[PDB]
Amino acid sequence: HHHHHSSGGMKALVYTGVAQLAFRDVPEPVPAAGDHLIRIDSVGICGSDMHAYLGHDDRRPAPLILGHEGAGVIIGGPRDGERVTINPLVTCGTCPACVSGRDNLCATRQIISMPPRDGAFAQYVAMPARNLVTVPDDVPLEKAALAEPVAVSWHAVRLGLASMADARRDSALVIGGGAIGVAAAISLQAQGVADVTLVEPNAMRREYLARDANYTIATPEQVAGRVFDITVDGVGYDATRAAASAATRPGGLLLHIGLGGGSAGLDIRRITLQEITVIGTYTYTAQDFRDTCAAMFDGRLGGLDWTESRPLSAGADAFADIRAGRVPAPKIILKP
Amino acid sequence: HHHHHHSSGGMKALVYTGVAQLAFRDVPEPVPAAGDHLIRIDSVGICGSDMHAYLGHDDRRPAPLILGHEGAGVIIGGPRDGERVTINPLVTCGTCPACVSGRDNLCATRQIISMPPRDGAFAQYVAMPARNLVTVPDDVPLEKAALAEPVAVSWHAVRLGLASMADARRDSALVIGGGAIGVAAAISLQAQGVADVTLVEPNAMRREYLARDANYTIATPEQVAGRVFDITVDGVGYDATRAAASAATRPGGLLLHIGLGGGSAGLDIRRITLQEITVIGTYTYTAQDFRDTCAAMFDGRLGGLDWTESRPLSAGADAFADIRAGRVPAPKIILKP
Ligand SMILES: [Zn+2]
Ligand SMILES: [Zn+2]
Ligand SMILES: [Zn+2]
Ligand SMILES: [Zn+2]
Ligand SMILES: [Zn+2]
Repeated sequence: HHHHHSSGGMKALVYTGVAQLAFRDVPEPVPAAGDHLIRIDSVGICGSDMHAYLGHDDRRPAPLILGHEGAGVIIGGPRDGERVTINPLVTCGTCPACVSGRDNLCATRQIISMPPRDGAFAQYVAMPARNLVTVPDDVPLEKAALAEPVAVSWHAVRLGLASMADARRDSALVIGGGAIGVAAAISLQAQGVADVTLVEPNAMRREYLARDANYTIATPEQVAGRVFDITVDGVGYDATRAAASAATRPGGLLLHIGLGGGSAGLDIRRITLQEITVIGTYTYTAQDFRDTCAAMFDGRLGGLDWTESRPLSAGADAFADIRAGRVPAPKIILKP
Repeated sequence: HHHHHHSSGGMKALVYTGVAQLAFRDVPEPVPAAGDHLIRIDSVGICGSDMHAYLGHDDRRPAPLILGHEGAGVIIGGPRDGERVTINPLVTCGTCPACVSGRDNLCATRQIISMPPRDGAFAQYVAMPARNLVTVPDDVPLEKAALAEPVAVSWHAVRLGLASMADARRDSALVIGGGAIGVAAAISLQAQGVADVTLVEPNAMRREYLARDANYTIATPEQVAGRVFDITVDGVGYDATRAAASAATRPGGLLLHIGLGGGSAGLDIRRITLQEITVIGTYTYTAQDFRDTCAAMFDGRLGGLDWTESRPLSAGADAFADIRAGRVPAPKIILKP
């Protein structure tokens, strides 16, 4: 088998200062004991990358490689040339959270792009075998790199549905036209809730999404005063929490994924007098990641185009375009 | 030959006439509608919603109003004359989607006794539908059976919460509040198989009263500071209690919110998110929960249910004064019409 016994450099987009991304040479990673070297084909930009880029992220400082939405090809060893998409969350397998099958809550949970783990905004990453899912030949690595953002919302929806105190699952309202919102919308339709409305103020993304949206797309005003069995706040501001509160039917589900900001917004009185199940969600179980990949690859989660690509060398420029709010697509995929 | 009230004069009721004004006066006897019973009230508990209305804080409860919704008593007239009953005060339609779903506590046209248009049970008599009445066996005092409604509130929350949890880890529970809603949560948790229950109450007089018959741990907030529990129950429902329940809930655990203190913040939203806490606000009880509560009360699964002191209805105004002045060691006063 071909090996990397000696290494040189690889290209990476490194976060060097607030709103500053430099495309430069960094050392190629050394795989640990039971780890594979992944040549990154596609790595998507996430709300956590944006948050760390604007200097808002407390835990992600200094020089740092961001990005945790990676798909690519194993280099060297008996799985050389194998096409895989990466689960970036590494879990201890032995804490109470893991043993009940809620590894998303592991006490020592690490993600790629979260020190001490470098991010996937680079030509190569080192990853344990158990964090890799094989991508069939008929699925582009560019669609497979959506595994992680889809898996966040898939986890929310599965856990939410299973947590509901009744079987009345007719209506869902997803708040936010970002990647989280779309993932929630397509997860809700794949998991058997057909009547899904996504609500988004931005006319541009409404048109983008309406291309191949199997679910209803609307503006806040077209759903004013309506109530739904299920609400998904994919944005997570006070305003969006307030909106989700008002739009959840009595006995209904309010899923809170987005991490916008604020410590309020929930109508405590409505949630008590109308008995609303409110569930905050974090990432996904390893089994959710695998289920998500399975549902993508067999076509249950729609066309998965809601993407535009850019070279890693143009990463910085791509961040500016999201900031200025001029990306019609809800996801930018970088190409090392 | 069944006894009847074909003619009626007045009865005694304790009437909310204005802010902090309770007037023990003559009011009309209620005339039961078609499929309803007249109940002569033996025992009626004072709730937080009564004190809220008495202080002028309730927009839905102005004018002259008879408060109270925690009643037990005797059927008067007809074939059930003399039957001891405890009253489910929440009247539900039985045919709306919530009712058909089995969640009749969320009935779209739900009415509760003490919320207009339905007069409360702070009176010698109430009129209630037969489906809202649970028979009390002679070995259960009406003073203990009048706890059914406040115990059904927490029993319902506990059952809903346990059923809704995302994992089968129910080892430990914190109850915040040594009021009736808190004591009811602690006993309901133990009867539903969470053995390890800690109730937290800052007031020493209340803790001491609760220690008479506590099968759960009674403690100060400081004695549990920094600990996390599978299950937290906010039986108070201020911002401070919502914060304390947020902090004390373990990742993936359950935070039940029952209290109606006030405020619309306190919940640590970013921890509920990052640590995936299931947060459930709860309202009253299903008709089935109320029946289930009564059954467990009557067979002794919910402890001695002796955590009450009683006052004649004629002294209701003094009783309200005592509660307001933090003068009441017991977590429940039962008024005696
Ligand atoms: Zn992501
Ligand atoms: Zn673990
Ligand atoms: Zn009550
Ligand atoms: Zn109904
Ligand atoms: Zn007194």
